[PDB]
Amino acid sequence: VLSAADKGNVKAAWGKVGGHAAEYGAEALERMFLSFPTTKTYFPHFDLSHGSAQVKGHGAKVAAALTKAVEHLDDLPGALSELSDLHAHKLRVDPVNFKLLSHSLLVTLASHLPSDFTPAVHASLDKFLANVSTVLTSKY
Amino acid sequence: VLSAADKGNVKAAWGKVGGHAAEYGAEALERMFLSFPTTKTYFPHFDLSHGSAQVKGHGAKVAAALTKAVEHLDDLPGALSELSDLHAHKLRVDPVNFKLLSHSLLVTLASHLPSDFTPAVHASLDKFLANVSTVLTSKY
Amino acid sequence: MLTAEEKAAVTAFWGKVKVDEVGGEALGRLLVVYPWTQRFFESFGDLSTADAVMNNPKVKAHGKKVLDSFSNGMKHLDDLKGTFAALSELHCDKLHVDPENFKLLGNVLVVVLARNFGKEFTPVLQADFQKVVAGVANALAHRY
Amino acid sequence: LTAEEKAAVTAFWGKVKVDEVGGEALGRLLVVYPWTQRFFESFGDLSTADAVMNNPKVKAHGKKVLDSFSNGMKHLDDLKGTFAALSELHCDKLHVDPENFKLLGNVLVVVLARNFGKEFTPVLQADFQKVVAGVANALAHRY
Ligand code: HEM
Ligand code: HEM
Ligand code: HEM
Ligand code: HEM
Repeated sequence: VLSAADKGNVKAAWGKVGGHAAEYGAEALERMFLSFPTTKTYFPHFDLSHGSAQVKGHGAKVAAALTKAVEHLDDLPGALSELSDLHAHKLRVDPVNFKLLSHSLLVTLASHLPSDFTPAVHASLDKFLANVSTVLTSKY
Repeated sequence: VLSAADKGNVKAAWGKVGGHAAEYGAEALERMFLSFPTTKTYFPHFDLSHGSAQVKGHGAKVAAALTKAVEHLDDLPGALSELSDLHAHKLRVDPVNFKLLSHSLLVTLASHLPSDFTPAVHASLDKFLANVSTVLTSKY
Repeated sequence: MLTAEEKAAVTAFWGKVKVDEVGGEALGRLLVVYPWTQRFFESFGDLSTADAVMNNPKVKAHGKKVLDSFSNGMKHLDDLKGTFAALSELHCDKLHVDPENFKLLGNVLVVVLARNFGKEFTPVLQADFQKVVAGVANALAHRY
Repeated sequence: LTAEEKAAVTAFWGKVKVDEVGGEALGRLLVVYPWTQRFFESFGDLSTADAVMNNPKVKAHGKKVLDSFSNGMKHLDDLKGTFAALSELHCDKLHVDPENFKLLGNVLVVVLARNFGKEFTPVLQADFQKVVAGVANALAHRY
């Protein structure tokens, strides 16, 4: 349900992210775990300390899913179907946590793309991440 | 999106409401205004006393919109397009308030349909009202 | 805080009504309507369907204890913070429950009271109970 | 916050431009969460993103908001007392839903990130998340 303008802004911003997506995913996870420690309890088998290969690896996976979403904005439900089942049915992730990760991702993107992260682009990226979150919680 | 089972539950529940829809709309508004007094600030032009003509009339309008939604569950965005522009662009209703009205509607329906308001029906009606709310806030 | 007139109204209503199945119904409906909440109740066994949830003996037993806690709150409306301090620690530090869920359960409880008690659960009385459940949720969230 | 954490946030805050960051935060609130514009009818043209961000009343109001945050930063052990007057204004007079206090705090954090980049570390950001949660809770108290 992203507008044409929002889709344009998301594609352009994610293009600017380019090859740094995995790095930014890892940083977003780190920021989420430090700012919102309750989120750590979804990852009891992880070392969540700074520089952990598990945080690095998971951040890469999250970023890859976001890249897939950016390439399929017209059909996020289909593209993210497997991930929706995992997060909602298997893991039972509380919807509030999607807002925490989304905020963490916006902080990360603003930090690294200060010239690109205009108010309009911020608004578009916020809607994008909310849309992705809605799909991943769609079983609810 | 509502599942086929959810749509079944919503249509059957609204059938049981039948001729009482306008009455229940007015009661839900009253419950919203009393329980959540901040919502009253959207209606400074109303007499908000119990049984006021404006609350009765507005309750009937809300009920009519919900009836239209129940008859168009496959395309709520189209059916409620005018209402979305009104609530998001003109009235700038804070999204929190949709949860307050939705709760007020569930309280009203549970009160009047105690034998019919099963846990499964409650879940379906909750999703329905959330979906209507999402459409009316879709500009956000 | 409730006014004197409001406190009297909630006290009189709570006195007359049979509530020994209300807590079980409220918890069951929480688990059905908001399925992520099932994450916290893995040890309760079968929650795989609505009928399984609502007929689960551990759900019913736990719901009764939860409403007992609410009833204790109703007797200490002047100090909900003190009443729920220990439970706040448990729910935050040990159980990892996001406080948004306290508001959800309170609202489910109100829906359950409406379902069970008909015309006597008036808009005015319900508004009084909304103050109570908001008070309880705020007290449970305080340690977060 | 611990004393050592308070010292860390105080040193970082020293660097923040009081004339700019508040305006940017309020502007972004109005753009990203457009229902918040309901409360600022008197501020004139908020009809586009560029209008919002270039509106002198938004910039002026944002400076006052950041001044309030700066005042909060000097009274971290008693945010409730510090924000009592503003709580009355926002809750009793303006009827702002308290969820929006959290939103503005989070927008401020995004603005600090945009303006300070790598210096706004995950550790420092976590400290500021505690501060803005504290401010939001203090503003909401009168509910
Ligand atoms: C934009 C939102 C999100 C995206 C795109 C996303 C993406 C992913 C991906 C791609 C995987 C790996 C799938 C696989 O290997 O099969 C995954 C797993 C996981 N996600 Fe998310 N996720 C999101 C939000 C969240 C949130 C909010 C939480 C919890 C706070 C969370 C917790 C998990 C957990 C616990 C796993 C499994 C990790 C493991 O044990 O290996 N996710 N996520
Ligand atoms: C399920 C959610 C809702 C539905 C179905 C709904 C429906 C309606 C309808 C049908 C109208 C009249 C439109 C017209 O005359 O052309 C309306 C107007 C309005 N609604 Fe809603 N509404 C909803 C939620 C809300 C909420 C949450 C608020 C505020 C708390 C709100 C505030 C208003 C206001 C202020 C008006 C204008 C009243 C007037 O012109 O006198 N609505 N709504
Ligand atoms: C007003 C809201 C709530 C009250 C008054 C409340 C009260 C309680 C009480 C009294 C107990 C201990 C019962 C005993 O003696 O064994 C308890 C345990 C628990 N509560 Fe809550 N609670 C509330 C909300 C919630 C919510 C929203 C969740 C999760 C979504 C939750 C999850 C739990 C869990 C997991 C336990 C431990 C169950 C076990 O023994 O395995 N609570 N709660
Ligand atoms: C951390 C959050 C916030 C802080 C610290 C804050 C601070 C302030 C301050 C310092 C004033 C000036 C009051 C005076 O001069 O007497 C003010 C006014 C105001 N604030 Fe906020 N505020 C916050 C959040 C919000 C939010 C979220 C909204 C609306 C969505 C809002 C709407 C207003 C309005 C409408 C005024 C009056 C503007 C006027 O007409 O002059 N505030 N706020």
